[PDB]
Amino acid sequence: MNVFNTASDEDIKKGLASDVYFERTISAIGDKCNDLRVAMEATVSGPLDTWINFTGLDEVLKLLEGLDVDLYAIPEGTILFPRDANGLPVPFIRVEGRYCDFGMYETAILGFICQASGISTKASKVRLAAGDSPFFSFGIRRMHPAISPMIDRSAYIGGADGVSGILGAKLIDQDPVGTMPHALSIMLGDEEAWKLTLENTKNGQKSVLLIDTYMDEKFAAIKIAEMFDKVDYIRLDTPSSRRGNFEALIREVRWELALRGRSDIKIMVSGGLDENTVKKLREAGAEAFGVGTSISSAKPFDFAMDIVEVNGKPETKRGKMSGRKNVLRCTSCHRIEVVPANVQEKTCICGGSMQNLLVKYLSHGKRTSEYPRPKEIRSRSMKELEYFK
Amino acid sequence: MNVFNTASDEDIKKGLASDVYFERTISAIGDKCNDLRVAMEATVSGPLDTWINFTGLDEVLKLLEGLDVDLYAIPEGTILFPRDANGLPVPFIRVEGRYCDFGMYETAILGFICQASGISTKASKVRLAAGDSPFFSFGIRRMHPAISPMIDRSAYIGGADGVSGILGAKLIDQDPVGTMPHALSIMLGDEEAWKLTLENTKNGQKSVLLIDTYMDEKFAAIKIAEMFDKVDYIRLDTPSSRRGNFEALIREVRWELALRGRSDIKIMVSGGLDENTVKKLREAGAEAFGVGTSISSAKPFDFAMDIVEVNGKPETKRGKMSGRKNVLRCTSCHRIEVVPANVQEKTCICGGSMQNLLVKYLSHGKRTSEYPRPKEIRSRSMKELEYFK
Amino acid sequence: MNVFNTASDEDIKKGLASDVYFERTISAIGDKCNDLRVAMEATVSGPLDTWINFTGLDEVLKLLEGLDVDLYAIPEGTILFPRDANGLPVPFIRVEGRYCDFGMYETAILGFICQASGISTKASKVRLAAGDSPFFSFGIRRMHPAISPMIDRSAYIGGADGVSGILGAKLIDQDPVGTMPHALSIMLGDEEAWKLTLENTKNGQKSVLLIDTYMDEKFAAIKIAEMFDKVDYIRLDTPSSRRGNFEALIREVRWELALRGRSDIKIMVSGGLDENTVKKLREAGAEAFGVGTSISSAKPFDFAMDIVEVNGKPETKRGKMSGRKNVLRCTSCHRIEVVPANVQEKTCICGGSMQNLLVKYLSHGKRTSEYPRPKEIRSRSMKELEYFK
Amino acid sequence: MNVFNTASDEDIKKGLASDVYFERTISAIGDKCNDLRVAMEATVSGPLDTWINFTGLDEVLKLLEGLDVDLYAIPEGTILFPRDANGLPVPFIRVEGRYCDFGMYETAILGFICQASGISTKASKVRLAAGDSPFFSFGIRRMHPAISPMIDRSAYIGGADGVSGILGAKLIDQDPVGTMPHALSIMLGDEEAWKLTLENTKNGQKSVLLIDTYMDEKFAAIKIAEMFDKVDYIRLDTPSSRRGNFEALIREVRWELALRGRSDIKIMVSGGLDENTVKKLREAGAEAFGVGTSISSAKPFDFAMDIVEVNGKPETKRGKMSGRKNVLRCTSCHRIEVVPANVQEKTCICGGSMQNLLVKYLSHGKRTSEYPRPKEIRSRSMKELEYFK
Amino acid sequence: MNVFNTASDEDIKKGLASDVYFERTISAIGDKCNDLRVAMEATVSGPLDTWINFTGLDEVLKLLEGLDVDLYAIPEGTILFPRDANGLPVPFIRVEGRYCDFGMYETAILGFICQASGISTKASKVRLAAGDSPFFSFGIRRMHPAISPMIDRSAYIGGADGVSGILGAKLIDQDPVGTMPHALSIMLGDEEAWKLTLENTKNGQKSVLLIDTYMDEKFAAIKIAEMFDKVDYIRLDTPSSRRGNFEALIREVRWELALRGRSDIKIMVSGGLDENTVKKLREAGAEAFGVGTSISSAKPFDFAMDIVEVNGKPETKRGKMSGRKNVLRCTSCHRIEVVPANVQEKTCICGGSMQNLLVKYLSHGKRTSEYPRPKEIRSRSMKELEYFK
Repeated sequence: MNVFNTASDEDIKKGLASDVYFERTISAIGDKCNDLRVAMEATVSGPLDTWINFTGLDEVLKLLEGLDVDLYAIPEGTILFPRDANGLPVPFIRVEGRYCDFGMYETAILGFICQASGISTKASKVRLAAGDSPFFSFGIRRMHPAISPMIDRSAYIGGADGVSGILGAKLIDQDPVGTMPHALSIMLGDEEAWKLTLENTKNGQKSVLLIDTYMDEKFAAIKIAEMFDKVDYIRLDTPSSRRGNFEALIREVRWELALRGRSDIKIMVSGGLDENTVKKLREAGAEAFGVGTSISSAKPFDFAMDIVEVNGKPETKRGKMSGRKNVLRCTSCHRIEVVPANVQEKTCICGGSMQNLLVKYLSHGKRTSEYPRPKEIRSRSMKELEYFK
Repeated sequence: MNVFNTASDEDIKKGLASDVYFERTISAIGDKCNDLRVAMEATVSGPLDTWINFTGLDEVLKLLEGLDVDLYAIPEGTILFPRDANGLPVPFIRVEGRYCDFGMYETAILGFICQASGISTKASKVRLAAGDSPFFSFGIRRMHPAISPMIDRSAYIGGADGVSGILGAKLIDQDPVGTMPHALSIMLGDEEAWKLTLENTKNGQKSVLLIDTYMDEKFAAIKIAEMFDKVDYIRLDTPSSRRGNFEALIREVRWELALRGRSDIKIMVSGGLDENTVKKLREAGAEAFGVGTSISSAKPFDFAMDIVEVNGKPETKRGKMSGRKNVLRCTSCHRIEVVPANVQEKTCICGGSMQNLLVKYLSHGKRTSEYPRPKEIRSRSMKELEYFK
Repeated sequence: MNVFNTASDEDIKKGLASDVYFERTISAIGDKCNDLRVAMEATVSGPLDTWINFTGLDEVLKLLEGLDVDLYAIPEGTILFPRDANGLPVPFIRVEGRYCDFGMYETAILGFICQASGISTKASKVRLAAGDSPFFSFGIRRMHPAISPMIDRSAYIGGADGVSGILGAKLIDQDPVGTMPHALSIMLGDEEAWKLTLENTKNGQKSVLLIDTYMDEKFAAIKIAEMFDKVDYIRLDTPSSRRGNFEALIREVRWELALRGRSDIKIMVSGGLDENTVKKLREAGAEAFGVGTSISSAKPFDFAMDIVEVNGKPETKRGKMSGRKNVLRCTSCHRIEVVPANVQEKTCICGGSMQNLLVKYLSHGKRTSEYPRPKEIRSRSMKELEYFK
Repeated sequence: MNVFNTASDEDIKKGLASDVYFERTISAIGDKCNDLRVAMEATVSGPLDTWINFTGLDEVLKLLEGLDVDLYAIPEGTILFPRDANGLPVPFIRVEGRYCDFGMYETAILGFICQASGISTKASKVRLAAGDSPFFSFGIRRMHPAISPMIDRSAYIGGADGVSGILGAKLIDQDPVGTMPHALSIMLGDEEAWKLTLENTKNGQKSVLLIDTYMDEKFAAIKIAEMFDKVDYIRLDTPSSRRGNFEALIREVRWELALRGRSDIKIMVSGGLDENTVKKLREAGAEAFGVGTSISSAKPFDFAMDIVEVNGKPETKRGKMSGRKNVLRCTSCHRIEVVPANVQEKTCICGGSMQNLLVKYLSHGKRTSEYPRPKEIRSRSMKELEYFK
Repeated sequence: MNVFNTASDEDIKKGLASDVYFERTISAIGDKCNDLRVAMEATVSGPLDTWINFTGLDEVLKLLEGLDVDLYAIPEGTILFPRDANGLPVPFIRVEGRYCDFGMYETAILGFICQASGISTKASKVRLAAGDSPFFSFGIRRMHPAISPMIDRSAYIGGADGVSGILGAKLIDQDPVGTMPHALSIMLGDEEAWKLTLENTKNGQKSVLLIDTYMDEKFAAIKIAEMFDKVDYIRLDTPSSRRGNFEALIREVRWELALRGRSDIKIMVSGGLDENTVKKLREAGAEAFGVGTSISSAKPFDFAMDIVEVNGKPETKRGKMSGRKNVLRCTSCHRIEVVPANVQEKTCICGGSMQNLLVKYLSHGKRTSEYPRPKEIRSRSMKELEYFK
């Protein structure tokens, strides 16, 4: 109940950010509430034709922390398929406790992991495409502002070297990234715009000049070469209508510059990019990418939360597998096997043993460890993305 | 800077929910700030192969209200194509003032209208498919909770008869919608679950029994017919794996019921639906629909905000059209023509005259009128969706 | 001229099962009949984008046996392409004699080999898909009863481990295969149906319980696990409408059983299967398959019979190759070369020599050997199917 | 147990032409047999994207006649969709009695109607394509001889003007159709072949000369025009390899003939034809067609027989609709509605009333009427095919 | 035998521009030459899925004129399908005489009509797309220069309002068309280039300024508007790489101009155009088009010349129709019927009678009339193209 159409932290914590059928069902259950102990697991119904970079668990802990519940989960940043080596649904988080004690949080738990995971996953695919070349999350504009930080966060953990949102950058503990906008060029003109941008380019930061405002990218690049010297990057955001063959243009610009002994000037591109276009543009000569919508508005995974056990006995609905389970992964070839919770480790054909991946983060509402900061998590993600090409 | 990875109203209002290049550019502009008066228009770069149901303007006013700026816009709920009758980009909102006074809000303005409009638009398409049959927004779970209300809001204005989010329902001033979950059936069993659900079904509300938890939809329907009498709806959420031919199953269930003199029991469906599946299921006999992801995670429109004038003179970048403009619509056949702002009305071939559609909502930061509540807006949308089949 | 619309053995033998143009042409030829000695070869016009498992020759001998004619042929069960290594049409059977003496049998000879070969061939493809897992022919129902045995026969020789037709099973000298039908479950109910089926399951035969009649496959499997112990297979015929994701369901059922220490219970599937679905279901966990229509109604090969020689001189029509020929096959890599009948063997590049494959089965109407029983033939087929993956 | 791999009428009547699970289930049921009265309906699971020309019921009566059972059915020759106006499965035959009394005939009943209906239906589609031009069934060769008559029968009832099988022709009470074969031309040569064929062309029968044996169709037609006069048809069976553009060739031949004042000679075509090719060739000038495989080997409909009632109470499996039903058809626009058996007629929006279509053919095993001969049935079919273009 | 690799008029006239097999066959025929009188017709084997605008006959007369031969033909500019109303090949030219007298010209006759007709036909399709807007042939560059005039000729007759080739323009008796090239802009710069172009724009000719050399089309258009006044057209040839959305750019430019009261300036486009792109660009605002390759390099029709009669008797090869014929066309609905040459007129169902279209142009080598100049012919074409949309 604030200014904008959002739900304050207070609200989501009180369970106001949920489907009423929950408080209504809990309520209708009444006195039986106390005698209903369950274990719910979250699995991905969503896209199964792709691996996933798990993200958003941090928020789940910030929510369940305090309730009398045990919470097991796969570490954020982990990368794996939604189905194990044998097509079994893999559980990403498991919650134990009185149904009534946390049931009203089903809506928010899913929300915290669905959208976030789609984002970090898309980022990861873009990471692979970008190679040793840097790319930054720039899409918060195409989404609601209230969540601008969780997006940059996930995008960062997914592989984005930098981020343009103030709040999000603050969240990941890095300086926001950003270059001069077309606005500056329209108000002052390229000449002044560039000059202003070069003068106000501070610290160990690389200078970048937007050149597609008034003139043709090609001649803008020549003019820039013969007018300013210390310029690290040239950025092209070229309007859809002008983008006949972006790849071709990139080569034209790079040739023009080298011919004038300015091959030292690197080329950056932005606007309407994804794994595909980023890979092709890089192969054409781009060394920096600004990725927006494709990441920030990445379709969410379809996570579902289901009671998988009642008062110690395996119980589920149609389409789900009853019983509490663990997720074993080969410390090598990264083969995964979903097994009943009474099986901790196993022998994986490839490099030794299979150890459980589903870690316990909350015991009786108490954090069982200190939660990693974004940098650490993405550091993990990057190691993990190594196994997928 | 709160508990979850979100941006408080305080934050977005201070301009903390934005790309730093803005505060950095404004700043680099310095003293010139005062002498830079501009007019920016927001147009849709996004999908042009579809009309759009504009939404999220309310939030924009809540943000710009107070700054020395004039704001013109198309009323939320309005339905039209992103390109006018002649392929000209239509401006949805226009802002006038000192660039520095509001420039840092570019990120949030877009965010407030991009995602929201995609949502209400998708809802609208589902509305057309649903016909005189009701459908409800149930997808906040598949998205981040912090925005659960703006989603239900837009989904409602787009055509959704009801909504399941507590906060969102509160926002639109309606009771949240909701039926018994599989959870209840798994914990207590159908028999008790149904009984509990029928007893706790209050007020002028229709009873609805979830029947796909344990048994086959078909026999669950027969059993229900011969065990309880006052039951308004039977809900089928049938697991993907079981959904061989949902349409066929719907007929089976309806025939089985009629044969036992219970054709009075209506059928409701939910889970993985959109315009297409909702139209086919309705034709098969469904009279109520619960729509989730397809709406709540609807891809955002790619709105772009561009300076279209500087200190009274038409000025823009490549790919945009300079000058302030008005959006005229035929009070009849609904033909639209984007024209220069010095043209208020015109003669439209079809039913009389073309009147401006772009209304002025803020004058010097002051609201020029009282803002419609959700119900009113959707009431407008529905009239407007009438013109599109 | 019997009860049903079929042709008795008496009839086909008298030449009543044929196109009249034959008896009419023979007749119109008159006295010249005696001086018309020809050699006709049967080749496949039909699908050339697939190999074929020859079948139905046995019936041809039962027909031509007794007439003054020499008959050469490729052994049933042989597997090869319709075109040799050089795209030459391969002759499967060759008949020598007075045109008038056997000409009226052209219709029945083709019929005996066209449909049968399509059947055994389809079975063979299913055999490859089934792997070391058993599958049975169950499709006679989808075809005319009068031929129910020749179908099971061919299906068996093609690779089917068992067969459900009484007559056909008798023909191949094996016990018919069969499990309890939905009918039993509908009349008595699962509980009694299963019990009855387990009690009446005799000899060294595996018990199999149909579980998709009333309840969900998943819970039917659990219930069965906790009610009966000595149950070899669980059969799922799941109705199209319920078969959302058969593969997924198979895993659900297998997991549910293993969790309850009943992974000893094997899973069998049936209904609407072919090479494709059988391969995917097996990979999902199925160890037994019941295949119907796809085999029993397999499209027939388009065999054509053509006079390839008249009174010792090479003679044919357009589209055919004149002269009597032999079909040489490499005793190794199985390369085939159609050559003129005066070439018995040759040197095949790969493993030694190429020996003739076209054997003489009838000399002056007299069988030149004892004809193999079905078991022997399929034993040959299986060796031969080994060369095709 | 006869010479060929077929099942004698004696056999199918004793129930030897069936899946053993039947006699085994009946048997296992024992004494309960007497107290098990059921009603089974046959519906089409098969292709639902096409109407069907029902055929093969005659054989079903010849089988059930004598048993204490009531049999209702839709008249052979009737043409309708497998799903009624509301997507409800339409029952083609219904059988009432003690399950044990007729259960073992499930296999043969389906077989008698599955394959036959596919055949007559395909014929019907070819009928529509052929227009006022005649076409004949010539495909028994591509199928097993034992069933050669039931094929010609169904093909005839489906719309075929004539038939080439001796037995089948006898069955429908018409003279077999037939023209001179390539064999005659290869043995004697065109010149003699034609002469022989013209001389032995008797009664009110049209002469037809096969011309694609040795020479080019074009010149064969010219030669024929200038050598013989009374020749009704010229037949072209042109070998696949020679059939570059059959339609073009047809025009060439027709032009060549007209130029030589012999446009009186009609053109007939044969070999590898179906609805499509027959329609295109007719439009090119063909006035007679010989259709084979496409009809005789037409894929069978997937009919399924299911107990729909036990001892007076509605009972079925998943995927089926319980209760006995009638099939009402509008005596006008031919709209169909499946309704519960206690509803005989109804009011159809279009031309008056909807009368039941499911007639009772057997009462206590006794025929309730005289069964139509093929000619009558096809006479009905043709009236009925009128409603489908 | 001249400088370039071409064949002088002298050469083609001596029969040096042909396949040797001709002079070699004529020669081998020897004395029989005198007694070999034939009639050859030219028909289109080529694309039959399109009508054709006949062209190049003029050249055929210039070649056969003088030989003792009669030549009948369809007038250039005539538009019709290669197959008549009944799929009969339509003869475009017919030649009568001693085979040896003109046989060596088969190669050149085809060449004169094949390529030319493809060109004029493609032009015609572009004409339809261009509407009341002018388009000019500009593609001779993409083809060999020796034929530059016959291309412009055919392109003109096909519908092109103007032509850029000097020789070709001279041939059609019109002034060549042409605008300033990028070359001028690169050497002098836009400013000077435009000025020079406006000053040297003479007579009743419209001024046109190429604007895509250095700057963005958009700003080039604004700059031009505010610097020069009397400028009829602005031409955009926009480089593939820059042509992101040509249609969008066209609107941008037109809006920019109108906003500055210069909507009087028309827009012209060129480079890589055909029916499709010309229709879409016109709908976007283009009023002038320069079409190149698509027309000048239009695939040639596959005309074939065949002896259709020898010494008065109908004679041909396989795939052709013997006898001399006339081509009748309905003076109304333009239905065409190929009929034997002894049929001059006929009754056409639609508007009266069908008159012969195949006119006699040469009698004994003597022109039977004065040949139309290009303007007249295209005047005819345009009337005729009216009947095809």
